[PDB]
Amino acid sequence: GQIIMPTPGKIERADGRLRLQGKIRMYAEESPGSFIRLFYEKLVPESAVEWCKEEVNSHISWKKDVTLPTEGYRIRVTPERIIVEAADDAGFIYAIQSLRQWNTGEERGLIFPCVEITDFPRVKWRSFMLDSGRQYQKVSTIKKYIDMASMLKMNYFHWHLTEGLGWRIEIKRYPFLTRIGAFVGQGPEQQGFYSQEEVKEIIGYAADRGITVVPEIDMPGHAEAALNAYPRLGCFNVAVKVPQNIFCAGKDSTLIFLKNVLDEVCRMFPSAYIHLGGDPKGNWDKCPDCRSRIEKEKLKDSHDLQLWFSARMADYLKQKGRKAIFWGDVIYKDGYSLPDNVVIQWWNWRGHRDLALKNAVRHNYPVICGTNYYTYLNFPLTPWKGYTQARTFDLEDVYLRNPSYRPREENPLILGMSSALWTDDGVTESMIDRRVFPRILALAEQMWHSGNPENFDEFYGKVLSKQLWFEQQGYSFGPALKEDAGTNYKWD
Ligand SMILES: [Zn+2]
Repeated sequence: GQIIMPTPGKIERADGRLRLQGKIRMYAEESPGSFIRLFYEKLVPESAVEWCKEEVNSHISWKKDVTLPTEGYRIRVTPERIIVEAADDAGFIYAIQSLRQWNTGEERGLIFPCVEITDFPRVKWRSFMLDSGRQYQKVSTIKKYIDMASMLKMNYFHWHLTEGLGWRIEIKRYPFLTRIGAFVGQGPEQQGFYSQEEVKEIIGYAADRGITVVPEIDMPGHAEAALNAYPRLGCFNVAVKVPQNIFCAGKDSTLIFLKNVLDEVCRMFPSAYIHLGGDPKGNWDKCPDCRSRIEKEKLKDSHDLQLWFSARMADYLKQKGRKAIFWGDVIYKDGYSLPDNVVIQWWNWRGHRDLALKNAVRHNYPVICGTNYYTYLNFPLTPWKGYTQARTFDLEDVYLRNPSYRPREENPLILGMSSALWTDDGVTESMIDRRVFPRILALAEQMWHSGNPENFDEFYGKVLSKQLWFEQQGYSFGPALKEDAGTNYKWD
């Protein structure tokens, strides 16, 4: 119709349009099972689809083109038919997302202006993270943001499931982690967890729309809720206040406990990547078990202990065939060397600029670019509670000055970009969209669109032109420019 966001790599308009109303005949070269549920949900109900044996009689065909890049697709709309080609199922899903936006919506059914679109992602890692540790969001809300990620052609949903204020991932072997740990928070929407059944539902929902769900199980820090469940995981069988105390690396029982947890996490989450956090040595510096461990392993200090600990967990993931992601803090200082399945998520630009990026390259660790400036969508456009002027930014900042956007080819160690919505300071479900939109559109554009010229005025014009369509999909917009926010914008 008008435009597709994020911007496709190549769009060539042709004369005419194709109207599809009534029973729609379709042909697929291979079993369409993996992408077809999304098509039925977003474009044409299964009741209106007739599957054809002969392609020539179909209105839409779904064909493999092995010459396309991974996740790439081609769409040709002619006055007679649509031919959709992809190298893999991800490509078909992204083609479907483009068809959703290409439909004019002028009438009932579908109307597609004739076109050839050829499209593929700039970077291999394109993620959105939601903080479900500090706040609980209902399952339908988790689905909403997975659906958003797919809509914007991302491929990973990073699910931050454990925090001092909430352990929300059910572990059958240790029932107290959720039965106690998911109810330690006392504020609005801070109670609840995701059962293994709900996780199975979420994984299936995500798979239907090309999203891999990357769980984050934080260790050794952010353990307060877990320690409420199992105080013996700490240095001593002692009680622990939950802040509106970390896992003891010195106890083999703690490592064994955490390995048992990862056993279940790996059964539930087929993701090749598991995030272990790794970002407070108060308890360690005095623990007989942590100081003993430093001795036995020939470590330097408390920090080196955290590296050793991170190394043991990553090695465990390695023998399970998974990669381990850690926040970049881990490698600010050299020390005990991390195994070759480690990935680094670079985040603290404001405090440390590109330190983590630089140390990750020195050590040959792949990197995800997720810097707070300007991928942390929890930073409002104007000050709010714990966010002062220093932790605010707008659509111009993210589009024009994002340290995480690096369009120059570069080291293949750089995997891509992340975006995040942390729920610090009581961000309830009703408060999420006004932070996420429209700035996530600039992040999605940087992740997907080729590094071709597109100035802010053109990009912002597209945002405004597509806004009501995005709202009709259920996504409310917050202010785009600092000026839009005025003097007393309501962030709560
Ligand atoms: Zn300890």
